[PDB]
Amino acid sequence: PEGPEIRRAADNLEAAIKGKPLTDVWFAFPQLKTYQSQLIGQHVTHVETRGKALLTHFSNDLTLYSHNQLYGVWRVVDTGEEPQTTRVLRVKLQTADKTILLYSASDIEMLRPEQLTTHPFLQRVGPDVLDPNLTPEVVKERLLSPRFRNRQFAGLLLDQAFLAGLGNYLRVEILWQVGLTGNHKAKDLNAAQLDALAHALLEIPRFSYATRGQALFRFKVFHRDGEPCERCGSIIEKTTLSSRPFYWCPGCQH
DNA sequence: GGCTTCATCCTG
DNA sequence: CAGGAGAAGCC
Ligand SMILES: [Zn+2]
Repeated sequence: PEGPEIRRAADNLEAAIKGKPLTDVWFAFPQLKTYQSQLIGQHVTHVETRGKALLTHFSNDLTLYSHNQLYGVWRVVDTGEEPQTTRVLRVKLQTADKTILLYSASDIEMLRPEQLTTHPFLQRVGPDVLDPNLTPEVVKERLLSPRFRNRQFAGLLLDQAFLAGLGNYLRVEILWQVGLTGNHKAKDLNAAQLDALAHALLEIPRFSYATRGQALFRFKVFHRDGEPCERCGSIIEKTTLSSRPFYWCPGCQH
């Protein structure tokens, strides 16, 4: 679950409980139990995302921070229901008709307003690819900036200090769209390629966010090793890059 | 900045 | 059951 999936999840959390008084609040972690009585009768005002960090803002200026890493998942249920699962329940936010449940996540903390800028992840993350105010022109400037122009794309496109919300499938899909492998730096691209990359860094995550739940998003190379590339027909390969799986086409990525 | 450790779930 | 599937820890 990368930035598009976490924003889709947050949209669902809002549809379920934004604005509604909380009738029960439960946390598994001992250090969070103190907030349960404090939040009953308060409500979620908005569910903000910054990449894969999810920020559940409450009406008393507290914010729950949660990050699913590789395994956390939210579920929306009718109040009082809890489908059998063997996942460990970590958070429950309950209203009169809907409840939201966070399973399995281990990075969960309660933030004061000041911490929204000083928390170690929140302080480090870059601009979010799903932020509609972020433009291809600003992304181009960021690629060519002294800070990032000498960074290899293999790790750059996983680094949330560069652009928040990119993960491994988006890395693989964006590099294939622009015909590049991971072993390039922005300083070495021509202007056409830099512009293509800046656009793809925003447009592919936005297209996944808009249509993966639903022209619709599809993987061109992720998990398609052994299949022919739909652009050039070469057989897609699986290898490792940056200590993560990597999918690419040897016929049209260079 | 790139490699190894944490963390939970699911597979082969 | 050991190893695969996002970032926080050690230089
Ligand atoms: Zn190809």
